[PDB]
Amino acid sequence: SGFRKMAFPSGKVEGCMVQVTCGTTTLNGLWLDDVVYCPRHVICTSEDMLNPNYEDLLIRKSNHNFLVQAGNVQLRVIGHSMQNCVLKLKVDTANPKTPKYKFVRIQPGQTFSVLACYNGSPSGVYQCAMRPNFTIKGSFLNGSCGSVGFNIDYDCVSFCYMHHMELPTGVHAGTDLEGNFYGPFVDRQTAQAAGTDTTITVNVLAWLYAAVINGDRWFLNRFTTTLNDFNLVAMKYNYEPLTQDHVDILGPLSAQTGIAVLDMCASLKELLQNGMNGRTILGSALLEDEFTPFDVVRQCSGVT
Amino acid sequence: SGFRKMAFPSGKVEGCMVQVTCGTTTLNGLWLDDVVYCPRHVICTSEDMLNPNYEDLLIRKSNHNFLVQAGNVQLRVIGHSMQNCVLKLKVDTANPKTPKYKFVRIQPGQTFSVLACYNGSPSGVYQCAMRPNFTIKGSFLNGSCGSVGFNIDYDCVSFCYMHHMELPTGVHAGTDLEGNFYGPFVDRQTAQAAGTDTTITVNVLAWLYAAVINGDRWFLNRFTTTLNDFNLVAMKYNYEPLTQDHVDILGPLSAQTGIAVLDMCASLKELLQNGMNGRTILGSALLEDEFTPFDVVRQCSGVT
Ligand SMILES: *CC(=O)N[C@@H](C)c1cc(F)cc(Cl)c1
Ligand SMILES: *CC(=O)N[C@@H](C)c1cc(F)cc(Cl)c1
Repeated sequence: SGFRKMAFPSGKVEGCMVQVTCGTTTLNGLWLDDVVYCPRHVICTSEDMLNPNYEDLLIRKSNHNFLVQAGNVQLRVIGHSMQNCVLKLKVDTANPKTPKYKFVRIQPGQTFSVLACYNGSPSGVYQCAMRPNFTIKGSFLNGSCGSVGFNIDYDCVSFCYMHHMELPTGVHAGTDLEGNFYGPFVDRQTAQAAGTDTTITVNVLAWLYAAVINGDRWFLNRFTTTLNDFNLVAMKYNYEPLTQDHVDILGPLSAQTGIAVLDMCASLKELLQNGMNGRTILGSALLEDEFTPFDVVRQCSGVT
Repeated sequence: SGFRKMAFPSGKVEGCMVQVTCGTTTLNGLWLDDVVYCPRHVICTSEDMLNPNYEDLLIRKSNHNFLVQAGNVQLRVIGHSMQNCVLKLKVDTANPKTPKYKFVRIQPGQTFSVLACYNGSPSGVYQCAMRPNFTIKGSFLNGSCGSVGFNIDYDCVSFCYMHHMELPTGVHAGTDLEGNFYGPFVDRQTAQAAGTDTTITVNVLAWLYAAVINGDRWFLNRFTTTLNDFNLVAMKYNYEPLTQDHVDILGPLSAQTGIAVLDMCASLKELLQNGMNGRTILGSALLEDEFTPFDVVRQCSGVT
């Protein structure tokens, strides 16, 4: 037992990290098969970032201007193209460590692991969720651009995020591996503000089920509620509305614990209205929302 | 910017995980060079665990009774020995993926990453601290025995923990890689209780410095204190006493932020006495103590 914010083992992704340099700008790239993916702003100077015309800046770049280094060895770039906000650099060598992979575009509320990298070298791994305002709260310093987010289904890595930028409020924005930003963000040094960062209700419920499985049961109340009644309280507290799709996904946790989904909603409603009163749940003094129902099942069952 | 509970990239350790089976008992082993390390209770039945005599149970075991599987291939065991609470199985093949490594015995308050494994296969990675009562609060299910804790200094893995057991209160106990338990725990199914789980004061201070670096400054107060005065409050709140050695280690964070260590102690004293008043620091409603001063420096500087 015990419940931790756990990331996927990062080895399969570490084997894909490379350094990409264009002129004086260096960031990370993801090398899968014979293609290196990286943020297109690798072609920009600090001045270019204020109002970049990427197609125009790219005209001044040839294959030899992109320096790709894997470990301490240079890869030969034989092609390059821009797809949305990412560049795809075709190299002459397939990555021998390419895992089985997919590119997926996730929904808000979904979680993933980030392998933060600098100069193509991994520094650490942590667990994130795509916030309902399409930002992530990561840990990214200058040069972390190009670090990726992913999930693993046994031996298949599903890449869902590539880091591009930090908003003036310190939250993060990036794209899927097709180069499309999550949310309305653009890769430009212009002030962009995030919308309301609401709480991912289905994830808090999943985490309350993890708490019961792990022996933290004090918050269990004697009430039940309905979706409509719960959602009136969710709205007041800036929680995401709960739908029958979320109730369906919590079914296995409801089955394992014998606690009906709506009863757990009623316990959450009381926690929102009464607060924690200085108590903790799974060592947290706030309601955690960065575990999906699948994450809780996975961690409580021991999937490898 | 942003500050996350970050684990070391786990690839170097994933390449060392194997499955060890003795009779009907299966757990994880760590394969480094031509030796596989695993908890000695791999030789026990459930009945043996109530009062095991390990030297006696080991007399009934030969090299061929230990089945070691790396991926889906069997390793040949050519020797075996018991060192404290671990078995060392000499195999005929050196692990080709053996990273540069050391075995270290950590002090309470020190943090490390755990690669939780089942059947020799990695399930996830998370960050722990050795608690002041020599337990860790991990996430370990049946079969996680043998999973290891480690730190990385660039390309050298320092293994500090091997998981052995869960106390009846759901906290975890294990050994260093020489088989010596942290704390007073024994590898027997007998009720063993943990001592006071005090808060690692030097780590909370480090995390308050991380909060200031990352823009969370509301808790900064207009006071200072002395070590003796602070420690009177630390004692009352079950925090570890702060020594000049801890002040010395916080020096670089004090230098980077311009906040004297004793002034940060005074801000922590006010947080202990006043509480958070419903506010958060780095997204937490409690004072986090599982980041050392070195972890904060590393994460805020981008070490790979
Ligand atoms: C990774 C990162 O933060 N890159 C910087 C240079 C940046 C700034 C900016 F205004 C927009 C983008 Cl996409 C990237
Ligand atoms: C990894 C684990 O929990 N192993 C179990 C079988 C166990 C039980 C016990 F009472 C003592 C030890 Cl060391 C291990």
